Amino acid sequence: QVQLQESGGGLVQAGGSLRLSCAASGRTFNSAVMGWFRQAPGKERQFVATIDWSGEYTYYADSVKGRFTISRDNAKNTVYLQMTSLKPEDTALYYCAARLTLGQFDYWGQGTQVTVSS
Amino acid sequence: VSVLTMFRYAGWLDRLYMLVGTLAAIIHGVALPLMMLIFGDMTDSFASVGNVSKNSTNMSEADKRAMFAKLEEEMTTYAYYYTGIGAGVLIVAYIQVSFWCLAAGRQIHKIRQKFFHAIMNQEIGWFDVHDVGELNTRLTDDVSKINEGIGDKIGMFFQAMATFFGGFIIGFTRGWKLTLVILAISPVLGLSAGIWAKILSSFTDKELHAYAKAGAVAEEVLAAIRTVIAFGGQKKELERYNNNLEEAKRLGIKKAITANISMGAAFLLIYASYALAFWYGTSLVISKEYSIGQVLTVFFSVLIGAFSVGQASPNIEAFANARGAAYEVFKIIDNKPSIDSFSKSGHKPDNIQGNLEFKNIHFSYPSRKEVQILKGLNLKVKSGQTVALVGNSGCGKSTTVQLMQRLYDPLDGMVSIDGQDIRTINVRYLREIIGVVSQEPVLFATTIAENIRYGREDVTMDEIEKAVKEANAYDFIMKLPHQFDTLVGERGAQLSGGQKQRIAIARALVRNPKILLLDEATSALDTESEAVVQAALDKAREGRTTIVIAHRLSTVRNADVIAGFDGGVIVEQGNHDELMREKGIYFKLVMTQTLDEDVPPASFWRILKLNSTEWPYFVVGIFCAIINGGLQPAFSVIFSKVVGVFTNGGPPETQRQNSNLFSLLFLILGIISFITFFLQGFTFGKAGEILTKRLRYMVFKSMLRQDVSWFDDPKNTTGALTTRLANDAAQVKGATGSRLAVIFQNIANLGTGIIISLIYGWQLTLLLLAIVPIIAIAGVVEMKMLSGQALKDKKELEGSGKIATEAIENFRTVVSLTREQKFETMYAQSLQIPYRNAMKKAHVFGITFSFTQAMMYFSYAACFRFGAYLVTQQLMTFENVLLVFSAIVFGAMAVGQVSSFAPDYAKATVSASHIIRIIEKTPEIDSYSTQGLKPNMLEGNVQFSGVVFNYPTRPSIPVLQGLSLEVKKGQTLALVGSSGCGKSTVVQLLERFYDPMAGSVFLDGKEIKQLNVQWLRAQLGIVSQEPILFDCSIAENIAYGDNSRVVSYEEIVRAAKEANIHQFIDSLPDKYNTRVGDKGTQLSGGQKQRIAIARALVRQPHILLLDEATSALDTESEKVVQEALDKAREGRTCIVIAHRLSTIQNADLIVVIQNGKVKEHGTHQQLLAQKGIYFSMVSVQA
Repeated sequence: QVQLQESGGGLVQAGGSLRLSCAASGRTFNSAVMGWFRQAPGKERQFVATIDWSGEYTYYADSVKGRFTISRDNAKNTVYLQMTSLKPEDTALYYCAARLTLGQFDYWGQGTQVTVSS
Repeated sequence: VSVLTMFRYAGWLDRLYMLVGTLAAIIHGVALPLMMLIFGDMTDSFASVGNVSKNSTNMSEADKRAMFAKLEEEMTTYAYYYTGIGAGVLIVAYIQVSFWCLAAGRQIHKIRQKFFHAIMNQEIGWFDVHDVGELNTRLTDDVSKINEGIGDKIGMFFQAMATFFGGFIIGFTRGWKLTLVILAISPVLGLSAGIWAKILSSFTDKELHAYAKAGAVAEEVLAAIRTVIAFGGQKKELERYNNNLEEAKRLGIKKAITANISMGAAFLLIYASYALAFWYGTSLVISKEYSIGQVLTVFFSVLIGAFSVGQASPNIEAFANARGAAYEVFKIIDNKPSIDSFSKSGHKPDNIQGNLEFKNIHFSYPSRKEVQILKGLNLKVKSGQTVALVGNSGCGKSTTVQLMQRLYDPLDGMVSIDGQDIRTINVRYLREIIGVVSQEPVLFATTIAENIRYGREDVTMDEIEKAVKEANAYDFIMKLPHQFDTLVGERGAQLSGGQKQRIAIARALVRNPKILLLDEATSALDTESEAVVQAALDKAREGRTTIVIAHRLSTVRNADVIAGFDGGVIVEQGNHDELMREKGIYFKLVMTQTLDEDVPPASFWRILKLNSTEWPYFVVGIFCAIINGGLQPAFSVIFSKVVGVFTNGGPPETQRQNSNLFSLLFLILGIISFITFFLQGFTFGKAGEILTKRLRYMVFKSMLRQDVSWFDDPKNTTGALTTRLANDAAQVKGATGSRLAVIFQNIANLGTGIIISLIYGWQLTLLLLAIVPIIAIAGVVEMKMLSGQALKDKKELEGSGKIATEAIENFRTVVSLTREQKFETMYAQSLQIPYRNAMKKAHVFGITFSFTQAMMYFSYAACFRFGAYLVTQQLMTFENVLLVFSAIVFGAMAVGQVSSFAPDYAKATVSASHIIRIIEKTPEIDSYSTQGLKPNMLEGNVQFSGVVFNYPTRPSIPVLQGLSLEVKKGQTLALVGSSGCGKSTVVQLLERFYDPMAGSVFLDGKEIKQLNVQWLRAQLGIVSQEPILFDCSIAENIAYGDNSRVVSYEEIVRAAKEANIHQFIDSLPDKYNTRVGDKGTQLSGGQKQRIAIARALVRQPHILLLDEATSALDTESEKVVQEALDKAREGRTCIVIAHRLSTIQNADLIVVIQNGKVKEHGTHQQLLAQKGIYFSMVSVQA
């Protein structure tokens, strides 16, 4: 009954700002947060950032922190992460994922591929 | 002590009746020789009468006076005889059977109730150890054995001893000589039977050793079936299996020969000793005048008493095996070692709560050597709060919840409910104060009302209502028909699991515990019902001191205190915010994760038809069985004439007559019987022998010439096939042995017996056959009622056993404990029916055996009654009376032998039914043509287009779907896939092990579908993961004749040279002639594989196939084998599916196959330029 789409996923060179958003529509109210991913072929899947649908704060990865930002719709369920200063390393498929009470990722979405150069 | 007393324990009045019945068994066994003592007394007077009757030739009327006076007096005795013995044996029979039932019933019922109680009373231990099911299986089979152990078998045992010791008492008392003679023949008769046991035991192992070879050949061949098929080495195994059968048959015939020698000599010594007993018994009459022939027959009855000892031995073995198996497990069976749980006493807390306190608890699961899952613990949860536990590696939280119910006494430390230790309070009460909700719910088969009623025994539907209504389970149940009375059918899978768990919650809610334990109740559940049930738990929370463990973190949000473990090791404790503040383990896990056989259909006389078809001639065996058949009654006739003329005849000529009949009894039996018995044994022995050959031949060849999902993908197994080869032929061998045995006793009784019967007064015949068939039918209907009761009993205990196994298989009942006594209550009520049925069969088995013996005296009555009286009246003769006894021993050897060989005919008929349907086969592919093998047929460029396939499990997710490949000649075609099949299957399909469901495959462009099977398998490079090496000369292993190919030394030399196995070949004794040493126990995988490679390149295939050849290997072996493979290929087409991607780097065409669908194809660098499955495969290779 769930699914998460993404908006803004495209191409840009090093030093550009790529603002993205993750739309989450389905049924859940207990702690379903919105979280983003990044993966590269021939390699495992790494995580990005995650705001808690509680009212606390966000969790940035020790790779992307300092650069990336995140947000909310504020009237509805979405997460807008502004991607500031993307290195050619960033180049990966980004797929937003939602919380599970269990706390192990059981929710997934469409994703989007992002290509970075110089 | 523990051996006997406990076996017989309790039964206060039972032990008493046990003794009354025993006593009656004694006087029963005592009665039989007394009946035969009477036989001498009636013989005595009748003999004295006969002596004067022939001594006359002067006076007639005097014989009409005194002889008839004596005969009338004897008739007067007769009347008090059959009656006097009959009423006695009737009553004491019903009593001794009452032993079989009335005592065993109460004993077994007591055993069952105590056993059934103690099992549930062992608690934890069954989870700690043993079989938990196989145990309760065998145990109930042992208690089943007890009924055989404590039954009338004992009564029969004492009866037997009464006939033995009581028989010999009379024997010794009435003379000590004849005793000595029979005692002298005792070791002798025991000596011949000693030859039997030595011969049987020795010849069995030889045949077993012989068939072991045939079995070993059948063992590996059927395992190597895909290999022998691919190489077409069938006809050689055919020949060898015929040679081994030839030897097993020669040991079979020698076994039969020696066997017949033994049984023959044994009977020689028996009849010889019997004759010697008579020769000296008579010698004590004619000149001596001691015995009148009473004891002469009675000592034969002493022989019948020894046979009673032979009937005694099984009863002891029935008792002992019941004793030994039971008393040894009885120590486990009874009492209550317990001492960690029990049911009773202890302290009853009225404080109805207690702040839970965990203090320094060190524990280890009873896996013994397994490390402590929980090392140390400190947790203190204030009353009314809800503490949440978490972990990663698993369990360690579950241990603490398990300890809280006192299911396991901690190794060190203590767990304190309230202020007191948990080990002081009564366990039952503790269980009543502790509610538990497990992640996986279970519902017993009963109404939802009853499953709740299992929570608390005394309850009303109003409380049920409030329970489910507060548990919000009152919606779907109302909508559901039958409402609360709705049964949960077929165990617990009926309705939604969330609803199931919700009901379990209502059950724990009725319990109104002051402690609530939730283990992952929300875990493993759909999201919607999760939220519903969660809401139910929440309304079940906040009201009861509780401890909750789950991996669902949303419900942990509102928890008052959280405690981290991750493996059971305690680290952090406190509120959520404080924890996130610490950014520790809690924050880390939250945020990081964000064999049986034999189908029914029968033979129906096709048996002897196919047998005779395969049995070319044997009329001398059966005719010899006929002359031996008619040979048997002559003994019964001669002896009848011996005592006959001895009874009626005068003092003159007694010597000549008795001597002549003695010698005739000698030559007619001892000389002739040994001859005819050994003659037939030599005939039907070799008959069954060659049948054993031809049958297994025509079977195994029918097996090898057909594959087609009987081999490629059978639901059967190798063992079942070898089993078929053993049992089928052995059974039909017994079928024919029974054929000749039956025709033999057939003429032996019916044929000669009718002739003897014809010379009676014709009334005597009718009266006699007014007995034998009647008592026969009475014994048959006895057997029928017997099995009918055994079966209905089996049904009752079946049901009770089912609900019992239901209980013991579900250990979760111990968490409630409410059902501990309740279950044994229901079991009590269940066992009550067979109890009354046990009482029912007391009357039933009692009357049957009684009546059986009621016909016994009644038989002897009418025999001698009518033998006297009316026959005494006019023309009383010495004959026709002993001829009755002859007809009797014929009815005895009739019933005895026929009933003995009856089940032999059954299993054989069934076994024959199997062997017949298998040999019909469906020959399919053998040779034929389909092509003329034109001189222009080679290349080796193999096509695959749109090929789908499934191995014969139809909806098995066919591994090949929409598959197409191509490979040029003289080059290597690489193959790689995820795991499992489609790798190997392509190779299998190339073997044409199974023709695909759709699509086609080509080799030269010709259709494989339409190609001949043999020549297709004539060129193949097949190499398996673990090549199976036949036991044989390694030289003969290396060269498997493809068709006409002789073993060629220079060729296999070239083979070793290429395979690099020539290292071992150069040196070591016998070189190439070296045997594999008992199934290749001398070689490692690399060596065997080298040999397999040599088998491949010997044939010089234009097509090679490698299935994970290097999969199992190491170090230099991998390189030398890879080198061999590489030099083997490149001269011809090859297909390599090997999982070594390090060695795949040299390939002409590499193909990435995705589950039936070819995904990517091309050279290494090209695919490397590409990206997908392949690059991941190399990346994961590292």
